[PDB]
Amino acid sequence: QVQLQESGGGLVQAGSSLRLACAATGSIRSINNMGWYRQAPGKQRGMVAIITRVGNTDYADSVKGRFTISRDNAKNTVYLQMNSLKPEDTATYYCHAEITEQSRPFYLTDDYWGQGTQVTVSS
Amino acid sequence: QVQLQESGGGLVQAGGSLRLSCTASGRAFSWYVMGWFRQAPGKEREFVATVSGNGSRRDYADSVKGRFTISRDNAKNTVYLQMNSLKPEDTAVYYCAASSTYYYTDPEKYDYWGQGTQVTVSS
Amino acid sequence: QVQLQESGGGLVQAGGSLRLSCTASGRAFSWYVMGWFRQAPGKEREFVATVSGNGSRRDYADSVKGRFTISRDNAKNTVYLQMNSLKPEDTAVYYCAASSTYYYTDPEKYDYWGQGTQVTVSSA
Amino acid sequence: QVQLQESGGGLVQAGSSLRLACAATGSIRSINNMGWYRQAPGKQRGMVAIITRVGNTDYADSVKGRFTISRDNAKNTVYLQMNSLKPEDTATYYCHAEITEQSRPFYLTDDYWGQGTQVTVSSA
Amino acid sequence: QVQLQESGGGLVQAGGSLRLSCTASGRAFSWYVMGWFRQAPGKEREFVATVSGNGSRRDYADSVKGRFTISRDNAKNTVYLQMNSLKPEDTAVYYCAASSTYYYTDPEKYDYWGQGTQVTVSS
Amino acid sequence: QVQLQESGGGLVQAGGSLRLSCTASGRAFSWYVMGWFRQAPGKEREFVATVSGNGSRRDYADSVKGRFTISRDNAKNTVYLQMNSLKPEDTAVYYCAASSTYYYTDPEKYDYWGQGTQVTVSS
Amino acid sequence: QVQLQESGGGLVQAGGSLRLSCTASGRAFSWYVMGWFRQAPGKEREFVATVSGNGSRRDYADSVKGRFTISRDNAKNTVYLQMNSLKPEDTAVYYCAASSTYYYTDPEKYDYWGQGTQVTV
Amino acid sequence: TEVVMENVTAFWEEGGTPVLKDINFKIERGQLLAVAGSTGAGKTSLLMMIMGELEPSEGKIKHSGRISFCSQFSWIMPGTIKENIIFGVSYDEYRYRSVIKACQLEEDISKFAEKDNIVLGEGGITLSGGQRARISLARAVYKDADLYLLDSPFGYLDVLTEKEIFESCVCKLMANKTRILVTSKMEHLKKADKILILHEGSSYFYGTFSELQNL
Amino acid sequence: TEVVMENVTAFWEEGGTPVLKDINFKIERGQLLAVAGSTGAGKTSLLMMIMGELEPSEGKIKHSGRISFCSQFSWIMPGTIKENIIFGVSYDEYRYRSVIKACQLEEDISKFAEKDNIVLGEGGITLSGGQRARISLARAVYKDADLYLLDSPFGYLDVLTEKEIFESCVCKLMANKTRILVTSKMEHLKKADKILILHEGSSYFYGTFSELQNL
Amino acid sequence: TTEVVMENVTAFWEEGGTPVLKDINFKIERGQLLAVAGSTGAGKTSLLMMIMGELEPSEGKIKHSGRISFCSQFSWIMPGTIKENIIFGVSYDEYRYRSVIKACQLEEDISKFAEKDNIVLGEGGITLSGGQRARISLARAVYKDADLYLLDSPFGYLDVLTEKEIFESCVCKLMANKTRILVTSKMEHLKKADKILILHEGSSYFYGTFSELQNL
Amino acid sequence: TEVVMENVTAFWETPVLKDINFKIERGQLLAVAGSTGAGKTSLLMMIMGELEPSEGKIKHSGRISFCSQFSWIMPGTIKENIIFGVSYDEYRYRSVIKACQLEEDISKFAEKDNIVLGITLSGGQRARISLARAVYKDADLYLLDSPFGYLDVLTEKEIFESCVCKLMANKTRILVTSKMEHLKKADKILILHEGSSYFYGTFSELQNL
Ligand SMILES: Nc1ncnc2c1ncn2[C@@H]1O[C@H](COP(=O)(O)OP(=O)(O)OP(=O)(O)O)[C@@H](O)[C@H]1O
Ligand SMILES: Nc1ncnc2c1ncn2[C@@H]1O[C@H](COP(=O)(O)OP(=O)(O)OP(=O)(O)O)[C@@H](O)[C@H]1O
Ligand SMILES: Nc1ncnc2c1ncn2[C@@H]1O[C@H](COP(=O)(O)OP(=O)(O)OP(=O)(O)O)[C@@H](O)[C@H]1O
Ligand SMILES: Nc1ncnc2c1ncn2[C@@H]1O[C@H](COP(=O)(O)OP(=O)(O)OP(=O)(O)O)[C@@H](O)[C@H]1O
Ligand SMILES: OC[C@H]1O[C@](CO)(O[C@H]2O[C@H](CO)[C@@H](O)[C@H](O)[C@H]2O)[C@@H](O)[C@@H]1O
Ligand SMILES: OC[C@H]1O[C@](CO)(O[C@H]2O[C@H](CO)[C@@H](O)[C@H](O)[C@H]2O)[C@@H](O)[C@@H]1O
Ligand SMILES: OC[C@H]1O[C@](CO)(O[C@H]2O[C@H](CO)[C@@H](O)[C@H](O)[C@H]2O)[C@@H](O)[C@@H]1O
Ligand SMILES: [Mg+2]
Ligand SMILES: [Mg+2]
Ligand SMILES: [Mg+2]
Ligand SMILES: [Mg+2]
Ligand SMILES: [Mg+2]
Ligand SMILES: [Mg+2]
Ligand SMILES: [Mg+2]
Repeated sequence: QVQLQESGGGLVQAGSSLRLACAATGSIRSINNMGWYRQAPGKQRGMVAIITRVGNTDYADSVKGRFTISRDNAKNTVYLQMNSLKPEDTATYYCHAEITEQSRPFYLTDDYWGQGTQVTVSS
Repeated sequence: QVQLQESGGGLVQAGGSLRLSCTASGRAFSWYVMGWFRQAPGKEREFVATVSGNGSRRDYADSVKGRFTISRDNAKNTVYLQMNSLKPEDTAVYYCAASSTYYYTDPEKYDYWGQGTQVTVSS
Repeated sequence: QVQLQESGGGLVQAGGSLRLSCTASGRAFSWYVMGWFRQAPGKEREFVATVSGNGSRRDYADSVKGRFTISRDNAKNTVYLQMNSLKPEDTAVYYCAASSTYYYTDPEKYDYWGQGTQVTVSSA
Repeated sequence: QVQLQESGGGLVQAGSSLRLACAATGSIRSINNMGWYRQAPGKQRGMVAIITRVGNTDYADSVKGRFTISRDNAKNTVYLQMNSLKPEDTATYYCHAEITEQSRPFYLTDDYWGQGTQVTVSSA
Repeated sequence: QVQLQESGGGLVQAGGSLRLSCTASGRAFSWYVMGWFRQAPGKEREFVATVSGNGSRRDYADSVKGRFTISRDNAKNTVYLQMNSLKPEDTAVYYCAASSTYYYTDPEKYDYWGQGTQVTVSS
Repeated sequence: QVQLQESGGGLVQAGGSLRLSCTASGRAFSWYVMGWFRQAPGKEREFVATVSGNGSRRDYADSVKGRFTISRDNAKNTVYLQMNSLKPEDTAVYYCAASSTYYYTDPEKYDYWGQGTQVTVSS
Repeated sequence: QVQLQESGGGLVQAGGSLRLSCTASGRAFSWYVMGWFRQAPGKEREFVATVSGNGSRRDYADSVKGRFTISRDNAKNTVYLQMNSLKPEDTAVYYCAASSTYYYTDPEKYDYWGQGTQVTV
Repeated sequence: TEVVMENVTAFWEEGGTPVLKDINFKIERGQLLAVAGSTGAGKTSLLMMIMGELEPSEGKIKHSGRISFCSQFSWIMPGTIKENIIFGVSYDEYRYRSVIKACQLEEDISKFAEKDNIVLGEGGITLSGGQRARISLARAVYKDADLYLLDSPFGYLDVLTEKEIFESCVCKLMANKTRILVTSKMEHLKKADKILILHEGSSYFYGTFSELQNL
Repeated sequence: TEVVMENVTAFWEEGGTPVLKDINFKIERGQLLAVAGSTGAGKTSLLMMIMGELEPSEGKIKHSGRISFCSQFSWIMPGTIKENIIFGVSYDEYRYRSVIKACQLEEDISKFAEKDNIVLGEGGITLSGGQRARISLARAVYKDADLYLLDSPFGYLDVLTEKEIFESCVCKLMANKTRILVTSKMEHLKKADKILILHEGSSYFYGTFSELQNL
Repeated sequence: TTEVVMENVTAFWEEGGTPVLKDINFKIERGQLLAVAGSTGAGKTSLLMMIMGELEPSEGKIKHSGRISFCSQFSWIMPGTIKENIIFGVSYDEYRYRSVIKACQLEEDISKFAEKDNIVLGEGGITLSGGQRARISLARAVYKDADLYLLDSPFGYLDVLTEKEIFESCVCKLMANKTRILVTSKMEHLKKADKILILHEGSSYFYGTFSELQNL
Repeated sequence: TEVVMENVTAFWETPVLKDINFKIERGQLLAVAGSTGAGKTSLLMMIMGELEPSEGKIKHSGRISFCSQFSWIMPGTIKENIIFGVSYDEYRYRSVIKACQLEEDISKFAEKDNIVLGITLSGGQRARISLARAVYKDADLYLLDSPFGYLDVLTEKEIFESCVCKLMANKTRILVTSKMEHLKKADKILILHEGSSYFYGTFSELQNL
C-alpha cells in the first residue's frame, strides 16, 4: 500500500550536478520526517541530509553547503540536489520516511526505506 | 561551509528588469568569491557575473556586460544581480555560488551552490 | 537592531500554494518574536502568524488557521510562511516583522519591519 | 502632617545648570530612600535618580554623570543638581520619599510624592 | 593590593553631623572587609565600624552604636561613615582600612590603610 | 591528535625493577585512556595496563597483576609504568598508546602510538 | 615555572652515539634558554651546549664542538642532545636546565634543573 | 506510584479553550510512558504541567520532586561541551563518559582536537541540529533525577542515530528510571509500558501497546 | 503548613546576646509573610535560619527543602545576562521571558544589541544598581522552589519599578508559592497574608494586616 | 540530615565476574561521620558509587534521603573564575562562601592574587598546584548544601599540615551537624569518626566504633 | 615636484591605463575623476607599485599613505585600528578623530575608543575609521581612493573641508572623486575614461568646457 521510490542516480563526472528524487506512493495519511542516507562499499550506512514536515533541514558535515534537501508535501516527495560532486560521494543513496498509513487509527508513524539508487562519481 | 538561498526570479517581458538576491548562511562570507550562474534548457551552467570578497573585483559574461550588475553586502551576507534590458536569451535557472579560492570565473571552482531561481523572458 | 528582507511573493491561482522567506541581519535573532503581517489595498496591516524566538510558540490569524504554517531557523536567521490552499482574500503585501517584547500578535508591538512582498491570488 | 515641597524648576537654555530641591516637612520620625522622577508630556513617569538614607545613589542611563542626587538628613532635603541640560530633559520633575510618621508605633514607611516641578530646556 | 584615600574630616559643633568617604584604587574591592578606625591623641587605633565585601555584615564599636552608620558602593569603590550626634570624645584621626581576611574587627587584621582625616568636636 | 614518546627501557637482572615514562604532546590529554602494551618479538601486541583520563580506572593484564603499577600526571601530560619483580617473560618492546574512546583494553581501540622501548630481563 | 625530565642515558662503547631528550612541563617554554650540563664524579657541573628560546642561538663547549648537536621543538616542549663519536671523557650525569635570562652559559644563571641521566662510555 | 494525573484540565489563557481536557494516567516507578499526538495536541503543555509551569484549573497531579527535563528545542549555553553537559552537576568521569557514549557524542567530540574543551556559543550555531540535540539530551540524562521528561528529543536526529540513542540511552542507560517520552513512532511505542495519545487537548487513547495493536 | 517556627532562639556567638528570641509563626502553603523591623532586628538572621546557615539553640523549624533565596545584596557572576538568570537551572523560554517581563528587565535587555547575550563582568559594574538588583531577583524567581525568601530585594530600586515588580512578580507570578518578604513598606504589608514585626531579636507583632491596622 | 543504611549488599562491575563489594552492612545516623578505610582497590570508591546509584546491587538493600554532595578522589576544575568553580550553579551567600574558603585553607592562596577569586582558571588563565586544585574541589563540595556528604580521599594530594587544618576546621567544625562519609585510612581521622568501615578486597574486615577498633 | 607621470601605460592581463601624463607640485590636491572602470584605482596601484607600467616612468618620494575604496577594519579596538602600527601621539590622534567626524560616534560608547570591533559599525563609521587610519599615518603623499563613497553628503562636506582641506592642507594629496563640490577645491584635475586621459588641467579650464 505504501512504497518509496528513488530516482535520479547514475554515473557522473566530478564537479557535476545531480538531483535525486524519492516519492511516497500508496495509502498515506501523512509523512513526518524524510531523509537521504548513503552507503559506500565496505563502509556503513550514514545520514546525508534530513528534513522535517515543516521544512527544517540538517546536513552531514561532508555535504553541508554542497547538497540541498527539499520536499513537496503536496507530491509526498523528498529531493536531494547534489552539486560539485566528488569521488568520495560515490555510494548507494537511500531514502527514509516516517509514514502514517491511512489504515492507522491515530497519527502514529512507521519507518519506510527505499531500495536505493547508485551514484558513481568518476575522476 | 556556506548555505546559499536565491530569490527574485519569475516572468518578465523583453526589455524589462529583474533583481536577484542571494543570502549566505555561514561563517567568513568575506572570504568567498560570489558568482551568478545560469543554466539554459539543455545547456551546461554558464558563468554570468562574479564579485570578490572585498567587492573590489567584478567580472561579467560578454553576453550580459553593460546590462547586468553584481553587488555585495558583507554586513547583510548577501550578493545581488540587477538584470536590466532583458532579452529572451536570458531565460534560464539562475544559481548563486561561493568559491573559497581567489579569482576564478569557471563554475568548477565554486563548491557551494544555491537551489536556483527560474527567470523567463517572453516576446 | 535587525534588518529584515522578505522573498517568495508573486501571482498564483486560487487553491494554490506559496512559500515566503524572511532573512534577518543583526545580533540576537533568537530574542525576537517573528511575525508575518498582511496589508490589503486600502486596509490596515493585519496579523497573519507569529513565532517565539525559540520556535516553541506559534500563533495564527483565525482566517489563515489550518492553511498557513509559520517556521523558524535560528541557525540561518530565517523565518518562513507556507501558504497553502490560497483564497483571493489573501491578496496583500506580506511583511515580516520582529518584536523585542514577549508574545504579542498586535503589529504595534513590532519595531523592525521588512520591505514587503506582493502576493496576488487570481480567482481566474 | 508631612509634605514634600519641590522648588528650583524653570525655563533654561540648553547646556545650562539647575538645582532642584525637595524638603520633607511635618511629623517625620525618619526618611528612607528619597528620589527624583520625571514625566514628559504624554509619556509615563520614570526614575531620574534615587538615594538611600546612607547615601548610595542610582541613576537613569540618560542622566548618569550629568545629574547628581544628594541629601541633607538633618534638613530632610533631597537635591537634584542638573548640569549640561538637553531638550530631552524637558519634563515635570517629581520628588518621592519613604517616610515614617512620628505617630507610627513601628519603623514602617509610607510613600510620599511632591506636586511636581516643570523644567523646560530650549534649543535657543 | 588597594590604595585608600579618606575625605570629609574637619571641625564640627557638638551634636553635629559629619560624613567621611574613602575611595579605594585597585582590583577586587568586593573581596575586602572595609573598616573605619580612630586614633585619639596619645591613644592606639581603635575600631569604629566594619563592612563585609558584599555589604551584608556591618559591625560598630559600642561607643558609636546608634549614631554612626557604615555603607559601601562597590561600583564606585567607596566606603562611607555617617557620624551623627557627635560628642567631644569622637575627636580623633579617622582612618579607612581594608582586610583581605573574612570577618574581624581588630585593626591587626587590616593590611591596607589610608592617610587619615582629623575630625574635631567642641562642646 | 597526540604524539607519544616512551623512555626508561633497558637491561635488568631478574627480580629487578624498571620505571617507564611516556609524555604526550597534543591537546586534551585528559580525554585519552592511556595504555601500556608489550610486543614480544614474533608475538602480537599484548595489553599490559590502562588508565582512564581522570586516573579513576586502572586495569592490568593477569600476568603483570601485583607487580606492575600504572600512574598518570595530567599536569605533566605523562603516563608511567612501574615494573617491579621482573621475570625474563617480560622481555618485549613496551609501547605507550592513547584511546579516544572510553574503557577498552584492546589495542585495536588505541589510535595513537609511541616508538616503543626495549626492555630486557636477564638471568 | 618549568619542570624538566631527561631521558636517553646509558652505556656505550667509545666512538659510539647517544641521543638525550628533555621535556619541559610548564608555561612559556620559548622564553627559556635551554642547556645541557654534565657533572663527572668528583667534578663540578660543566656546560655542554645551549639553545635560545627561538633556537636561533646554539653554543657548545670546546670539548664537544663538532661532535655534539643541540636542538629544540617548542611545539613538543622538548630539547635534544645528539652525542656522536663519544670519548671516555664524556662519562658524566647529563642534566638539562632552563634559564629565564638571555644568553648565559654559566650554570649559575640556570634556575630550573632536571633529575639527570648517567652516560657511560 | 511515581507520576499520577486525575481529571486534570488546564488553560493557558483565562476564558479560552482548555489546552488539556480531563487527563488521567498513573505511571508506576521505573516505567516508560509514551506521549503521542498530532502537532498542537498539548503534549509539551502536559510536561509543563508536571514541571509546575502550567497550573491545573481542575484535577490533581502527584510526583516526587526529582525531575530532569529535555526540551523539544535544543539550547546551548556559552562555554565548553563539558560545561554544557555537567550543568552545575558534580563531575563523575564514569557517568560522564557513559552518557556521552549512550547519546552518540563520543565520535563527534573526538573529531575536535580540544575534545570536550571546545568552546561553544549561545544556541550552538557552530554545531549541527543533531549535535545540538545530542548535547541537550546528554545534559538531561547526566542529571540524576527520579523522573525524566523527554519532549521529542529525536526530532532533529537521523533514524540511524535515533535508533542507537533510543536503544542504548532511553532503554539501557535509563532502564530502571521513570520516563515520559514524547514520541509518535511505532518503533518507540512497542517498547512503552503505557501509551497516551493526545488530540486537541483530549486523551484519545490510554493503555498498553497490545491494546493499541488491537485497534 | 509549609513553614513552621516554634519557640525558636539562636545565637551567632556562644554566650552572647541571642540574635532571635522565642520566634513563633506558621505560614500556610502559598501564603505571603512580611517580615518588618528596625535595622539590626534579626530579619536576615531569621532567613539565614530557614536556610540552615543559622542553627537554633532552642526550638524547632519545619519546612520542605526546596528554597530559593534572594539576597539584599545583588551579585552577578561573569557571563551573559541569560547565563546569570538561568544559572544552574534548565532553560524554558516561557518561564524565562515571563520572569524578565515580571522583573522589569525586558526594556533594559532589549536596549543592548546583543540582548541577553551581553557579557557581564563580576559584580556587574557596567550595569546600574537597579539593573543588578533586577537580574538578581530574576535569577531567584527563575529557580523553581517551594519557598521564596526575598530579603529586601527592592532596596536599590526606584518606587515606580518596585511597585511594578511587587504587583506583577511577588503577587501575580509567585501567587501560588509560599514566600517570605523582608519589607517595612505599608504598601507591601497590606497585601501580606501574615506580618511578623521584629525588634532587637524579639517578635513585637505577629498577625494579619487588619490586626496591625487596629493598633 | 539523612540516614545511610546498607543491608547484606553485594555488587558486580562485570556480569558473572568477581564481586567488587561482598556482604556490606552499616547504619549511619543523622549528622554522624563514617570513616571508610582500606587498601588500594578495596572497593571504597565503588561503595560511594553505589550510594550515588552508579552501581546497582545484585543482592541486598540501600536506603538514604537523597540531597547528596560528592567530593571525588580526583580534583576537577571547570573553565572560569575561582568563585565560579566553588559556587557552581548554587546561589551565592557571602557568609557561607567566605566561611567555606577559610575552612578549606583557600583564603591565603586567593588573597595572593590581585584579582582574588576573580582569577580565571584553566589553561586560558592559570595553572594551580595539586593542593590548590584539591582545596577548590573540596570547597565546591562543602559549599553545596546537601543532607549527605561523600568525601572520597580529598586529602590525597595535600600536605599533612594543611590536611590537619582542613580536617579539624572543615570536616569536623564546619560540617559538624551534617551526615558525612569520609574515605580515609588515617588513624588521626579515624579517632574522630562515629563509626568505621574497613574494606579489604570487596569484603568488610571491620565495622564498629573507634574504641572497638582500639581493642584489636 | 612631488608626483610625476610620463606617457605611462599598463595592463592587468586592453591596457587599463593609456598614455597618462601629469605633474603634481608639493602640497597640491589632484582630483581623479571618471566613469566606473575608467582606471582611477589602477592609477593609484601604479603609484604604489602594485601595478607595473609596460611603458612610461613615474617619479615620487617613498612616503605614501593609501586610503582604499573598500573600508577594512581589523579585530582590535577603535584606537588599535586608527593607530595601527604607528606610535601614539594624543594631539595627532584626537585631531585626526575630530577632522574625520569620529568624536561623536566614539563618545556614544561607554568604553570610547577601547570598544572592541570585528560590534558591527555602519558603513559610514567603517569608512571614517579607514580614512582616520590613513590620515593618522604621517606620509609625504596621500592617496585617497573614493573615501566618501558610503558617507552622507553632510558628513562628507565636514570631512572634506576639515580633514582633506584643513588638516592635510600643506601635504600632497591625490583624491579619487567625481564630485564638482570637491573638484572646485582641486589644484589640478585628471579625468579618465576607459584608461585614457580625457582632461588634465585646472578647475577654470574644466569650467571652460
Ligand atoms: N506557553 C504558552 N502560552 C500560551 N499558549 C501556549 C503556550 N505553549 C503552547 N501554547 C498553545 O497551546 C497549544 C498546545 O501546544 P503544545 O506546545 O503543547 O504542542 P504539542 O503538540 O504538545 O507539541 P508540538 O506541537 O510540537 O507537537 C498550542 O495550540 C499552542 O499554541
Ligand atoms: N553571618 C553573621 N555572623 C555573625 N553575626 C552575624 C551575622 N549576620 C548578622 N550577624 C549579627 O546579628 C545581627 C542580625 O542582624 P540582621 O542583619 O539579621 O538584622 P536585619 O534585620 O537583617 O538588619 P538589616 O535591616 O540591616 O538587614 C547583626 O546585628 C549582626 O551583628
Ligand atoms: N566504573 C568502573 N567500572 C568497572 N570496574 C570498576 C569501576 N570502578 C572501579 N572498578 C574496579 O573495581 C575496583 C576498584 O575499586 P575502587 O576503585 O572503588 O577501590 P578504591 O578503594 O577506591 O581504590 P583507591 O584507594 O585506589 O581509590 C578495581 O578492580 C577496578 O578495576
Ligand atoms: N586586481 C585586478 N586584477 C585584474 N583585473 C583587475 C584588477 N582590478 C581591476 N581590474 C579590472 O580593471 C578594470 C579597471 O577597474 P578599476 O577598479 O581600476 O577602475 P577605477 O578607475 O578604479 O574605477 P572604479 O573605482 O569604479 O573601479 C576593471 O574593469 C576590472 O575588471
Ligand atoms: O552506564 C550505565 C549507567 O546507568 C546507571 C544505572 O544505575 O546510572 C544511570 O542512572 C540514571 C538513570 O536513572 C541516568 O540518568 C544516569 O545518568 C546514570 O548514571 C549506572 O550504572 C551508570 O552510570
Ligand atoms: O561557620 C559555621 C557554618 O555552619 C553553618 C550552620 O549549620 O552551616 C554549615 O553547614 C553546612 C552543612 O549542612 C556546610 O556545608 C556549610 O558550608 C556551612 O555553612 C553556618 O552557620 C555556617 O556557614
Ligand atoms: O592640527 C593640524 C595637524 O596637522 C599636523 C601636521 O602639520 O599633523 C598632520 O600631519 C599631516 C599634515 O601635515 C597629516 O597627513 C596627518 O594626518 C596629521 O596628523 C599637526 O600639526 C596636527 O596634527
Ligand atoms: Mg511539543
Ligand atoms: Mg553552571
Ligand atoms: Mg539584613
Ligand atoms: Mg577510592
Ligand atoms: Mg562560564
Ligand atoms: Mg576603485
Ligand atoms: Mg600592529
